[PDB]
Amino acid sequence: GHMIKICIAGKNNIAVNSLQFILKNYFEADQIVVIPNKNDKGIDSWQKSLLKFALDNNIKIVTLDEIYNIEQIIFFSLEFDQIIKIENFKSDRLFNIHFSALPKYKGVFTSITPILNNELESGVTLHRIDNGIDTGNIIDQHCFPIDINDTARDLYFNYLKYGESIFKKNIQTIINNSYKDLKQTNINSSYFSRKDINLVHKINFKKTSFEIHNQIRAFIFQEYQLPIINNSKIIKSILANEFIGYNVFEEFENYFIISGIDGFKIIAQKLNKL
Amino acid sequence: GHMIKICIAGKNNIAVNSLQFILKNYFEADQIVVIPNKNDKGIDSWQKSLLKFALDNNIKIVTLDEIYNIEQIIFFSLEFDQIIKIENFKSDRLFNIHFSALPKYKGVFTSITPILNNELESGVTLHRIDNGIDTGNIIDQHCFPIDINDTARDLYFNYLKYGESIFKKNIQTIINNSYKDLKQTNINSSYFSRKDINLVHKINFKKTSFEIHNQIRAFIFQEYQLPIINNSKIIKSILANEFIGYNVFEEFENYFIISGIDGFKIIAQKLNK
Ligand SMILES: Cc1cn([C@H]2C[C@H](O)[C@@H](COP(=O)(O)OP(=O)(O)O[C@H]3O[C@H](C)[C@H](O)[C@H](NC=O)[C@H]3O)O2)c(=O)[nH]c1=O
Ligand SMILES: Cc1cn([C@H]2C[C@H](O)[C@@H](COP(=O)(O)OP(=O)(O)O[C@H]3O[C@H](C)[C@H](O)[C@H](NC=O)[C@H]3O)O2)c(=O)[nH]c1=O
Ligand SMILES: Nc1nc(=O)c2c([nH]1)NC[C@@H](CNc1ccc(C(=O)N[C@@H](CCC(=O)O)C(=O)O)cc1)N2C=O
Ligand SMILES: Nc1nc(=O)c2c([nH]1)NC[C@@H](CNc1ccc(C(=O)N[C@@H](CCC(=O)O)C(=O)O)cc1)N2C=O
Ligand SMILES: [Cl-]
Repeated sequence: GHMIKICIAGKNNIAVNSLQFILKNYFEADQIVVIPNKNDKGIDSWQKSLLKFALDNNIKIVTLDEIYNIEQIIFFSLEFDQIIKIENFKSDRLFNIHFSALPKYKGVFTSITPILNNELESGVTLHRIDNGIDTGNIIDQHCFPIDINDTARDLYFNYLKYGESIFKKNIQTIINNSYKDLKQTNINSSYFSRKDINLVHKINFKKTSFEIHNQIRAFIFQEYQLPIINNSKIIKSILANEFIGYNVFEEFENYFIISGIDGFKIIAQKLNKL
Repeated sequence: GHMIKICIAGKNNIAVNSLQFILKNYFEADQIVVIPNKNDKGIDSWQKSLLKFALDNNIKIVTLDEIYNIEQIIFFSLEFDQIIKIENFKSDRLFNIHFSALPKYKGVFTSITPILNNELESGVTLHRIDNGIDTGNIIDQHCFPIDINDTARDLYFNYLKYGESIFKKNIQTIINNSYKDLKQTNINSSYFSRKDINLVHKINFKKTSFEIHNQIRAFIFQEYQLPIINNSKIIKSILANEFIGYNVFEEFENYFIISGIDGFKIIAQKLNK
């Protein structure tokens, strides 16, 4: 049966680089379809455009409706924006790479939520798609550090890097259908929705230096927003082990020096610094 | 030097039982003074009164002002309610047992905050008192599990048990001034104040079963409050690994059946009243 073997649905460098990899190594253009996200305008910007790549390489753009009845298609979500209902699909080869160490941080804004909840590590997880949000059985996972001064943007670029890597690592077993999976546990499972995160974050300074630093850097992702302290945008936060006294807060031309209830030095750099 | 060797400041069975231990094993009444918390009624309630125990055993009740100038006094806070300033004291022998696994969960409501933040363990920590809140150097720590269906009350009674034990384990080295300590790390340090916690918790059901369960059980401490769902108080939450479908919520006479976005079964048992 069908001409079409695989759909890449989603966006950004992970979708494009994964598509490029399958086109290189596994499938021809006329065996592939893509479903870009709704906001993809076909322009390479701070991320590559999946729509652009498809148009440039002669790969058909489709809707979900067009692929539901396609027997045995591999459906791969790589930052895809639409919740699927699995019973729509004839095929049960439905996979996602989620940007967290599941079962933690299901849902959205995963470059923000682990930092804001004081994690020292995150991960990428390849899993089956079921009808819930990031709830399906885990196939592989790679965990990696959130370095102490990483911003949400830095973490997102690590997700793209390690996510592309885990795709390449696992795709052969998906294609031959010999992969193994395990149910997610109930314990440690967590979830955040768009509503749970106010993107204009008001910092609670009656917190430890680690928590104040995490509140700042979790919102540093300049293409979307920067945290504002005393009507200044912040581009970087640096947390030191140096004790400087409790509850320090001082504004300078290029930065703030801050400490919380445990007195460790934070330098919050203003965007205006040359 | 001074007749007075030690001050026990605080409340509840950890303070009473630790005081009893030192009276039995180390110091006579005249060597000990006590500073109860402001709210000590001088009667036993669901915990024993430190004030009553001191009075019954001929131990003087004092204020901070009366102990500042006592050379070499051991000041030991066991659930004490007043922030001290270390430069007030001649002595540098100032100690506390904090009900968390420091550096995590500095501050208050520590039977609530670890559960609410999805922890699987907590601890008790013996540390030196410095001028910040639970920030001084760590002398000893004992960590222990938060079992999956434990409530804030169950957690508190574990703090009392393990806190009393860590007192007994370390007190001789404290009296002999032979203990070792280590500064707290900056990383992992967290802190909650009274304003951070609304004790009338409104549950967010757009969460995992583990999160909805933790929101419920974090506020189960019947001496103070129980969480309310549709005008029923909840006395126990039970989380299973049985999948029952996503986003279940059904009310029955004696319990609710609930699941969150990942579909695992919670039974939230109503208080029998
Ligand atoms: C939209 C937006 C994003 N960001 C940051 C944080 C967020 O983690 C990162 C990527 O944003 P995004 O592409 O909208 O993805 P999220 O991390 O919210 O991931 C969710 O949406 C994407 C499109 C997928 O549907 C993804 N699917 C699940 O596996 C879902 O978790 O940019 C902001 O800082 N501010 C913003 O306003
Ligand atoms: C007052 C109150 C308490 N509780 C619970 C949670 C709290 O962790 C537990 C014990 O309450 P608490 O005796 O006021 O102590 P906290 O855990 O707030 O500890 C703080 O206060 C005590 C008096 C000490 O100052 C303690 N000092 C530091 O080591 C501080 O952390 O009862 C309620 O559920 N509801 C309430 O209304
Ligand atoms: N069934 C299914 N499960 C998945 O885990 C999944 C898919 N489909 N499709 C691709 C991607 C979709 N990821 C998402 C995640 C969240 C929202 C979302 O709209 N969240 C809303 C709440 C939605 C709701 O409550 O119904 C929000 O405001 O956060 C959309 C797509 N994904 C990958 O595996
Ligand atoms: N200097 C000092 N450090 C301590 O760690 C300490 C003491 N004193 N004294 C005994 C106990 C006192 N613990 C506490 C903890 C918090 C509050 C309190 O009122 N917290 C307020 C915030 C106060 C503030 O911001 O200054 C709140 O609303 O949460 C009081 C006593 N304690 C044990 O080692
Ligand atoms: Cl110290």
